[PDB]
Amino acid sequence: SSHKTFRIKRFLAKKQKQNRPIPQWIRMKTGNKIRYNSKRRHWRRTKLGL
Amino acid sequence: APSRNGMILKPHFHKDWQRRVATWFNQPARKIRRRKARQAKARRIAPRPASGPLRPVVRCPTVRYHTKVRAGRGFSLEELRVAGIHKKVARTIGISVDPRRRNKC
Amino acid sequence: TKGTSSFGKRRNKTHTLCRRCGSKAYHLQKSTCGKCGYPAKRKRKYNWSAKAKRRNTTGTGRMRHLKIVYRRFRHGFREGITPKPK
Amino acid sequence: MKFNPFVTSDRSKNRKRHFNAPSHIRRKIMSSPLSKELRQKYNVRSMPIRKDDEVQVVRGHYKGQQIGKVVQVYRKKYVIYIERVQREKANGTTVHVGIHPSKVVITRLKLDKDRKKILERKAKSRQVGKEKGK
Amino acid sequence: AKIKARDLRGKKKEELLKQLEDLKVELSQLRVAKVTGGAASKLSKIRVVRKSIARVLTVINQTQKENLRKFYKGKKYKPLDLRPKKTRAMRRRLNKHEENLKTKKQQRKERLYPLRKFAVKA
Amino acid sequence: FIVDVKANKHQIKQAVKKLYDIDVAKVNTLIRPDGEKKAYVRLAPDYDALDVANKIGII
RNA sequence: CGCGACCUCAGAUCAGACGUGGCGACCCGCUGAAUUUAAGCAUAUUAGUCAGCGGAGGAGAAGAAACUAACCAGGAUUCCCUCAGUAACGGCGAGUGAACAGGGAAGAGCCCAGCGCCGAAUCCCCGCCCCGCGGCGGGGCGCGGGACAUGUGGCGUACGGAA
RNA sequence: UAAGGCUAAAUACCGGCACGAGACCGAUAGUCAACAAGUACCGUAAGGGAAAGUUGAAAAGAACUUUGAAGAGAGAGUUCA
RNA sequence: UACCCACCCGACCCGUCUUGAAACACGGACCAAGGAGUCUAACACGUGCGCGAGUCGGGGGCUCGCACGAAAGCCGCCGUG
RNA sequence: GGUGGAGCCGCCGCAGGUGCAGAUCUUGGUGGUAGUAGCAAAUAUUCAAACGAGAACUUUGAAGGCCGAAGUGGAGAAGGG
RNA sequence: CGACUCUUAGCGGUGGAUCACUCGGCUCGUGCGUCGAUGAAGAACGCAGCUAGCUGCGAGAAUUAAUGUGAAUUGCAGGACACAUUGAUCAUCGACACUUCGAACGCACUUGCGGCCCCGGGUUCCUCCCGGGGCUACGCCUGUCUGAGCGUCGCU
Ligand SMILES: [Mg+2]
Ligand SMILES: [Mg+2]
Ligand SMILES: [Mg+2]
Ligand SMILES: [Mg+2]
Ligand SMILES: [Mg+2]
Ligand SMILES: [Mg+2]
Ligand SMILES: [Mg+2]
Ligand SMILES: [Mg+2]
Ligand SMILES: [Mg+2]
Ligand SMILES: [Mg+2]
Ligand SMILES: [Mg+2]
Ligand SMILES: [Mg+2]
Ligand SMILES: [Mg+2]
Ligand SMILES: [Mg+2]
Ligand SMILES: [Mg+2]
Ligand SMILES: [Mg+2]
Ligand SMILES: [Mg+2]
Ligand SMILES: [Mg+2]
Ligand SMILES: [Mg+2]
Ligand SMILES: [Mg+2]
Ligand SMILES: [Mg+2]
Ligand SMILES: [Mg+2]
Ligand SMILES: [Mg+2]
Ligand SMILES: [Mg+2]
Ligand SMILES: [Mg+2]
Ligand SMILES: [Mg+2]
Ligand SMILES: [Mg+2]
Ligand SMILES: [Mg+2]
Ligand SMILES: [Mg+2]
Ligand SMILES: [Mg+2]
Ligand SMILES: [Mg+2]
Ligand SMILES: [Mg+2]
Ligand SMILES: [Mg+2]
Ligand SMILES: [Mg+2]
Ligand SMILES: [Mg+2]
Ligand SMILES: [Zn+2]
Repeated sequence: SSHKTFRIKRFLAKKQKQNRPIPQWIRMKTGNKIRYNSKRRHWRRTKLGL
Repeated sequence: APSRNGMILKPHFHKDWQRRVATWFNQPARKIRRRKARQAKARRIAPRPASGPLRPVVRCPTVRYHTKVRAGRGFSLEELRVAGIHKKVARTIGISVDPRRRNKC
Repeated sequence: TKGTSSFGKRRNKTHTLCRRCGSKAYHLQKSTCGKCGYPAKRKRKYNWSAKAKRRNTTGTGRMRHLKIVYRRFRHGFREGITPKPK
Repeated sequence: MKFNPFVTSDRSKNRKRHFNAPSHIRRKIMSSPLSKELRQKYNVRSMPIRKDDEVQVVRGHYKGQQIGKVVQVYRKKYVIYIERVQREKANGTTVHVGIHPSKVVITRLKLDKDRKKILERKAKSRQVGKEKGK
Repeated sequence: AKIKARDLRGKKKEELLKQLEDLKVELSQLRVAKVTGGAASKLSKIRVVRKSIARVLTVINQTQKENLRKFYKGKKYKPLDLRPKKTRAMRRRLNKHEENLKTKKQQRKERLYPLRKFAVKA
Repeated sequence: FIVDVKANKHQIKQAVKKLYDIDVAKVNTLIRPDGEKKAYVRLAPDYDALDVANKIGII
């Protein structure tokens, strides 16, 4: 928006750190069922919850 | 659509019965909840009639139950100042006291 | 032109983030939430969509106080005492 | 037959009491018998296995008679590693192979202040019941 | 070298505040080492110190509130932090004096007509 | 500096002054995306930043 | 044109307390349809039900007769079997539809006001000490307050009671 | 004997804590949910709302040689497979 | 008998509603898994079994923490009904 | 016979959510159509070099061109994040 | 024997049926019957050496002390520890702690403005200014204080 509130900026701060992939050693822990993040977002498709 | 000589059959299921159906699978477990209480109360008041205080002899009201005799609610007051038992004391010696019985005979 | 042409002049927003719900439900013109009902003192639950009711009731959050109230009771609700030292 | 209600005996319930079992419990479960020699001296049938006990493998492909010393305890993998119990990987880099304590016999306990009060109170309990039935 | 709660329990209030401020300093430069490469040895101490600070700060609050609830021990009016916190229902329950209190008409009756012990059919 | 999001410019100045035995001309804050508050701290002309940087271990 | 009682009534960030909200299976007040049935339908029915709203508790409500009965009479309430799909209701049609007695589970009974008697015999909050303090209380001492005579406490309440 | 008041016990519990069981279902079944499920995702919003369990016993998960830009192969090896 | 092929004779595509369907009537690309007369109550008649002018069965009760039991057994309760 | 790697059926009785071709049935899968319709709105590309395993499509140079300052140019709002 | 087509079989794909498992449901019992202005339910934002999600937690933040327990934790590091030590870890949990919203409480929801007290710097209360701590919501009870009334009077 470039004219943001503070609550709005925090919301984007959290959604922008959830985006990264899974650390590759996680795939090594004992009881795993996780391969790819599957909870990623891409600003062109699935716009934010706004 | 009736067919050929049945009854008339007004059955009461029009309202909504499925919701308020009370099943009785407690039935055998309730037999046991009461049994412990019945026992736990007898062991709590150890020397005492487990059945409870003494109730009086009494006749059943309507003409169809004329000839039977019951255990009444409590011994009446008029009864008590004949045997010489104070009304407040009898409550403490296992004598049911009913302050509500008109003696006619 | 009621579609694909009017779906274009849609810049401004009716709802935003409610400070009590957390949902994108707060009506800006009306200044009430509309999922809990914000300036109203009581939450807008309903006996009237049970599926929406079980989406946010006790247990669906953290219970970060209630979850230890069940713990204390289980043991006796005592306080101001410490187990015997070594 | 089990009698005590307040115990489960439910195929899936104490399979669940296993692979969700905390590390504090998993000590008792990862217990292994003692050799006939110790089983005579202490009057203790079995013991939780420890990090540096000596051990003989009894079942499995390479059950044998050589006495190795335990190296670690994968309480998460719920299985122990032993001394020369090991295979060669593809790159020659050797790995240990897990062995279940139930399939292994202890030959020389690693004694301690903690372990000794365990061996006493295990033995004292074993002869208390034999004195109770007597 | 763990700063156990053994040694601190019996120490001076102002003294802990130095050791606390001492760790508070060390934690700040370990956060610096985390940025500038550092070492795997250092990057573990940041978890030790984080915990060892709470090891100290715990003793401060403990000794303080164990002292503060020695002051008001005896006085009728003491603050909301030290009054027993059971349950809003539970603190408004009757007093343990105000349900065993008996009306005087009730006690006079409880004297003349108490419940006997008695068995029968003998 | 990265600095706790609740900090004033006066607060930041009195702490940088308290730790590194330094003195501050003016403080410029921002808030990075990701929400951590950066704070460019301008040191007085008599004070050198290429030196106090070595004390705090950065370079 | 003042000062003083009391009666009304205000203001306090005054001393001390307390109420709101959540849950909502069960529970208690109120509100309250229409699909549906009647082969149409408006009465009826669905149904005092769904939704709405309020309020609780570990259970709630009810409860010590302005009762039942017509008997040689029973004796608070609640629940179960029964009464019985019966007495009655109803475009007497569709359909609706209790109770009493009897058996059993359980079983417990009690307070006021008033009328009177008693020197207000009473209660609250302060201040000092004695004990007790993680369900704040008991014991004593104070011309320390105040409530109360427009009415507090003891006996007493219809089974009779007081003298 | 109304116009005032109190009361345990049997009685009810598709919420909650903690358990026990079954002539029940067995991954299109059983709760929407055996898994990061009231999650992903749709809708401005009220709301709607999924799919998706199984290597082996042990990763011992294919070193090495070789062809290819690489994906993929050919030998080799691991394995009871 | 079943695989392929050959020949002579026969032979229209099933489901359905329908007086009449190969129909210029409708459903049907194909294959997997899922998928439809159920339970409760109330009558009625038929049938089997126990007892028989009687016969129960419920609710209660007496016997357990059930392992099998929330079973089985027993009760002027058995007749209050 | 084969592959498959952990459980299974016969008889006497009991209990069912018990037998599919079909419901423009539900879910999943896959064909024929078919290597087909198509990748045709705003005139336009070409040469050489570089990089590279690989160049009609990148990059640099050169040439031809269009947008033609009511722009395909230079900056903002809301919206996006 | 040309190709195409069809049927069948051998193998190979495509697809995931069947089968065998099951830390999950459903149903029925049993015991208990446990929220909140000392700030709940719920929501937001943070917190791991390498950590996105679930989970666990709250600037003391993948836990704190304490008590049992008694040698691990583990994907890799990395480590303290002396495993003759509260002693690694787990369980319990009764000591302590509880970011921001939220009945939410100084007024407002921008995250903005204030007031009143205190304590640091500033001042030498000199007022700002800067930093830090405690209050400041509505309703209502009992008491307390200050009052108002050509209300009833009394004394004057
Ligand atoms: Mg878009
Ligand atoms: Mg009885
Ligand atoms: Mg009295
Ligand atoms: Mg309420
Ligand atoms: Mg009709
Ligand atoms: Mg009709
Ligand atoms: Mg009609
Ligand atoms: Mg009508
Ligand atoms: Mg009605
Ligand atoms: Mg309702
Ligand atoms: Mg009540
Ligand atoms: Mg009542
Ligand atoms: Mg009655
Ligand atoms: Mg009849
Ligand atoms: Mg009716
Ligand atoms: Mg009086
Ligand atoms: Mg009454
Ligand atoms: Mg599946
Ligand atoms: Mg399957
Ligand atoms: Mg499913
Ligand atoms: Mg599979
Ligand atoms: Mg499968
Ligand atoms: Mg095989
Ligand atoms: Mg025709
Ligand atoms: Mg024709
Ligand atoms: Mg048709
Ligand atoms: Mg297998
Ligand atoms: Mg079945
Ligand atoms: Mg089938
Ligand atoms: Mg032109
Ligand atoms: Mg630009
Ligand atoms: Mg073939
Ligand atoms: Mg095949
Ligand atoms: Mg599938
Ligand atoms: Mg006046
Ligand atoms: Zn809201």
